[PDB]
Amino acid sequence: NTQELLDLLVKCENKIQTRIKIGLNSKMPSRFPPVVFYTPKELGGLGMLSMGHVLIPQSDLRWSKQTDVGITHFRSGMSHEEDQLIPNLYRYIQPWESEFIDSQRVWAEYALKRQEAIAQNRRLTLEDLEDSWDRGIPRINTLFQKDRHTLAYDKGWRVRTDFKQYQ
Amino acid sequence: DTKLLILALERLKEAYSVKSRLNQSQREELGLIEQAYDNPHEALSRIKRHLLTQRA
Amino acid sequence: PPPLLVYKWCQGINNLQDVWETSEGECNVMLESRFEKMYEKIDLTLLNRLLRLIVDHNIADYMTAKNNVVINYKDMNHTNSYGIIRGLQFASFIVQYYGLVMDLLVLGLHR
Amino acid sequence: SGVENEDQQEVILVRTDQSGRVWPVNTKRQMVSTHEERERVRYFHDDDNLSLNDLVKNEKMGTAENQNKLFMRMASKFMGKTDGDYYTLDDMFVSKAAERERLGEEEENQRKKAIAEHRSLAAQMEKCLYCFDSSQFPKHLIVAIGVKVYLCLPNVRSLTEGHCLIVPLQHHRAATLLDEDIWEEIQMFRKSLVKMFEDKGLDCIFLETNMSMKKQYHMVYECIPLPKEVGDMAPIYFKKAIMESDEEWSMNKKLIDLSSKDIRKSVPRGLPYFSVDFGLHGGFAHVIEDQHKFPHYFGKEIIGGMLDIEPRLWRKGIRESFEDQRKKALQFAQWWKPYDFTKSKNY
Amino acid sequence: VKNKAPAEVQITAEQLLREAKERELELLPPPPQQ
Amino acid sequence: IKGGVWRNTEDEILKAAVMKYGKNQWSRIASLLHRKSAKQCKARWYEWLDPSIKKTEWSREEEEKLLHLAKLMPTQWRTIAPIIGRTAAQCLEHYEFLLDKAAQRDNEEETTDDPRKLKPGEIDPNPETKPARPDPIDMDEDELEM
Ligand SMILES: [Mg+2]
Ligand SMILES: [Zn+2]
Repeated sequence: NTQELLDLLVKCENKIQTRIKIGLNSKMPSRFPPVVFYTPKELGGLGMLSMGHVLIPQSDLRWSKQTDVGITHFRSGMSHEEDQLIPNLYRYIQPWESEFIDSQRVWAEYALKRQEAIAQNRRLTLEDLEDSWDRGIPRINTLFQKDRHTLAYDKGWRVRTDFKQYQ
Repeated sequence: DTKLLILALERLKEAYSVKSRLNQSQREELGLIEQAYDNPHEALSRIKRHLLTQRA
Repeated sequence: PPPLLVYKWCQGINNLQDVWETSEGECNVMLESRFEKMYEKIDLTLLNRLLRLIVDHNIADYMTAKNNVVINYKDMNHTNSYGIIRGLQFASFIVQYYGLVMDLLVLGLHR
Repeated sequence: SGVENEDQQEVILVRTDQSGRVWPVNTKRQMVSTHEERERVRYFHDDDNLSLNDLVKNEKMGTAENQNKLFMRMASKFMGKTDGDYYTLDDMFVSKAAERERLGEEEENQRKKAIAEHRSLAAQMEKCLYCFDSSQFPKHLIVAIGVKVYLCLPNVRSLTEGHCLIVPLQHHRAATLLDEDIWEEIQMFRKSLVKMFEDKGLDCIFLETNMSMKKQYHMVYECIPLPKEVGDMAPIYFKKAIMESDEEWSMNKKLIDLSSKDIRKSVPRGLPYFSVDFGLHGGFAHVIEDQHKFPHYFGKEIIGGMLDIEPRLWRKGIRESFEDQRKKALQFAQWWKPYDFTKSKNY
Repeated sequence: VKNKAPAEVQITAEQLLREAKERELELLPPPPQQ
Repeated sequence: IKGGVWRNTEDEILKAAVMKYGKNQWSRIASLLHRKSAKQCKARWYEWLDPSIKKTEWSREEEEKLLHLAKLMPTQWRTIAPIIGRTAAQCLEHYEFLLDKAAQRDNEEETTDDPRKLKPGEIDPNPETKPARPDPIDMDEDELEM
């Protein structure tokens, strides 16, 4: 809802990309391939997250393989489109109103689930868990912290983590 | 009180977790944390003794 | 969390009785400010008095005498005789309780 | 090969690489001439000694560094300054091809590496709890003996009731470094301990923590029995806590599943791998980078939190009575009488 | 056999200064009679 | 793995190192004394070796001013200490001593209610305020090398 913050995000993202490029010195001229930044870090990339409108050129979408027959040219996404534009992160982050509506729901649903799982006499399983794993006000996977019993004595920790800046 | 000691030492050791270059005072701090983990009742006696006596 | 705090504050404004009605002449005022030098101006003797209201007198004396230290930076040394050190582990508690006292000053005991 | 009479004995000088292979070790700079008539014809001082078969040999025997040995030398002092352009670190690396000091390469390799490795290994062996003929070696915590592996019990208060260990005879430092004959016998102890704790109504969690593979720690394969109402909640705890372990924005995609891939063909020979297996079904594995954001225990902490045990158990242990309290071996040996597979002399 | 015992001499700083001046670690010898 | 009791050898080396390096280079002084750090050297100097620290017996007007200020600024010995002209550790020690000499006279006689509340199996939190161990006749290799 803020346009100035989106423009600042684009400018800052270009700044750190230009810093990497000057680390390769690379030059002022463009067409530095953005696959080196935005590849996940498991395929060798930097793992870089985007919050801007960056598009990849169509000349990056060529690949090939040498089989027994010879060489085969495979191509990604060719019909007529230019819709290859770096998935950005707002689509993949749940808003707060959605979170607050969803969280009461998932905590009541988990309460029903472990209430019927204790009367049907079986311990809770990874699947029924994995239905509601990343949802809640304190996030249902925090029931399964290494130590929930010694964190029940941890009171007033928010003001503590705000005042750690003076320490 | 042992739960509170574990929580206190976790909050103190969260500070020197990111870095790896530590001088003498940091080393002393982590050594006191490890002694407080390894013998909690001596550390609790010491904490309560400082709370009763020390004012400077 | 603070965004949950903002959301709760918004719906708390919404759930006041006839909050948006301006027919007979009514105004809604929102005030946002700070306690400007709240840390800087805590008297340590008065702080000792208020902490002896709250905790054991040994604990209150410890917390008061801990704020009276010598501050060092390279060539410079002085004594914190007046304010509080924000960098103490328990300074969170001193700040929230002295803030409670001044919430009592602003609101009054009845409200 | 090399001898190096270590205070009376004879030790065959050998070097280990990253992958745990053990190779036999055979036994002022002058700026050589890295040109010809106006044309550059070699880079290092020995680009005409090496043949193709010699390159194949030195590529197989050669450890996986080859940058480090040059970067150590050109990182040191009294060595000018890269002035941006015209003299980068590239042509600085071209200029540091000297004429090593009459087999000084083999001297530094043999002396540094062989002696250092031997010295470290000897120290570890001397103070190893395992490797029978050592200094500490409680020797009454032994319950089993096999062809090549044996059961032991931990030297400390032993976190749970039937806490036991599956230890090989020799230092081997990993399960991926094991040969198949040792591994198939560790799997027999594993399949016997599961059947012992299943009829007793318990459950099994087999831990294997393997830290940095250059300090030569002995392999030990944990076995921690906890009750079945807690062991059905056990993959949830380890699944939550592996992904909230190591350095965030990691490379290797934390929490390798081991449901049917059983770390021998999941984690490459050479790199650390914490692993946990639940009973007879394989559980998870976590390739360890960043050896400071990952504790050397990590598994007894998760088990010790789900059993609500104090932290003095898993880190540093609590010692016991040196013969008296350590006769839980007597209690464990009457548990492991029906399920012993290492003998037949029971007439 | 080492014996912890309260002493009699009790070395002071001016003794350290006297012994440091007599080390003569900057006093070069005079050049030889040539 | 630093600190402990201050011995006399360390204090005399501390004085000579003050005479060479001054009161603003405590990390040059603490490289001259092993098992002591820069903060410990500075603390020891300002609390027991600075020749302004009145180590004599407390007078009557000093302890009158002490009781006045200690009733007047509760547990503020770093603020009281430059006013009455003694070190804050000395000031606190003598205040607790004067309180013990009246709380004893009000109720008790010698003993009776809680024999020991002192500190065993522990490291003293401020050894810089304590006098120096004299030097043991057979000095070890550490002290002679130092
Ligand atoms: Mg220069
Ligand atoms: Zn061994």
